Amino acid sequence: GDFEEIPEEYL
Amino acid sequence: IVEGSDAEIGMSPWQVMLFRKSPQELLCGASLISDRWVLTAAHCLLYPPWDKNFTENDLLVRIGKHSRTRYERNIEKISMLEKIYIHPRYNWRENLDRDIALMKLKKPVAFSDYIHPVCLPDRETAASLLQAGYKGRVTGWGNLKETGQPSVLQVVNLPIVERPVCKDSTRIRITDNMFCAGYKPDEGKRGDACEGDSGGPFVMKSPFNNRWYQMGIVSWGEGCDRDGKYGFYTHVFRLKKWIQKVIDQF
Amino acid sequence: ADCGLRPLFEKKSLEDKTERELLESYI
Ligand SMILES: COc1cc(C(=O)N2CC[C@@H](O)[C@H](C)C2)cc2oc(NCc3cccc(Cl)c3)nc12
Ligand SMILES: *[C@@H]1O[C@H](CO)[C@@H](O)[C@H](O)[C@H]1NC(C)=O
Repeated sequence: GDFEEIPEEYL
Repeated sequence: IVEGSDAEIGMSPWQVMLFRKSPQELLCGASLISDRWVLTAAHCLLYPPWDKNFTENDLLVRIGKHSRTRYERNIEKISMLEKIYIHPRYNWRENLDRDIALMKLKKPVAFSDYIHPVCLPDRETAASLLQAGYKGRVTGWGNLKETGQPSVLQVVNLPIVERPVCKDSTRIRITDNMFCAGYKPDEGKRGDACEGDSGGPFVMKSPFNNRWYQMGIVSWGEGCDRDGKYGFYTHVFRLKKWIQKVIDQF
Repeated sequence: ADCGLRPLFEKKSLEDKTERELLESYI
């Protein structure tokens, strides 16, 4: 988790 | 970016982060040239020597960002790739000649205070601005030094360097499709791109019409910010026949 | 038609802190 989680709609 | 400083808010509204989905990490920089087209370095997407060969579904484009790691709700916008287009004479084998690629987004991105395209040069802007001593500006979220990482987007202004001096800095063969930039040792200022900045823009502000033009793409250097070495940039204007060609056809 | 004009800078006639360094190198 170095990067904050993107909203799941983008994955 | 080594020896740069924090960007101001909205300073580089064309900056794009190329973001790997899995593992979630920074792949490179890039730039927004219209509401559907993003420009980057070929070797951000394709580079066999390091087993890099990214497909559209591997990546996302993050636009409007300032913070490196945070999800900037209701600032940034994240876009999926429709299609990647790599210059057909991109020379990954030898020297990164023609290190340029385009990405078409699936949907147009809405422009905003934080998101706005950069201009591409025409032949006259190039001839006016791409002169030894004239400075451009390089932005990215790459490393702060060769051998750590920024909280926010970094910026450095660097002079374009005479072609013989670029050549004499390296054993690599330098083509007319590249220019280098950076301070010399006796100039006693510093700064460079570094790992994770590749793909990102070298911009200049035209004093004739007060707009910013992407003259370069961050390509490669031998280490980061070493004395006697310089950063090498893709010459955007020399490859604009290809850019126009791709954008007109697709 | 709007390329390279920043909403927070050129669009409102504000300069960023180092763009003058660029201008000063242009000649
Ligand atoms: C394959 O991609 C890269 C390769 C090499 C490399 O070791 N080279 C030696 C062999 C030669 O064939 C290559 C043309 C260059 C260095 C790279 O540096 C970067 N990006 C980082 C960055 C840092 C300093 C300045 C700027 Cl402009 C860019 N991407 C690099
Ligand atoms: C890169 O991947 C594409 C699609 O998977 C393939 O057609 C292309 O030849 C590959 N090049 C490599 C692995 O060098």
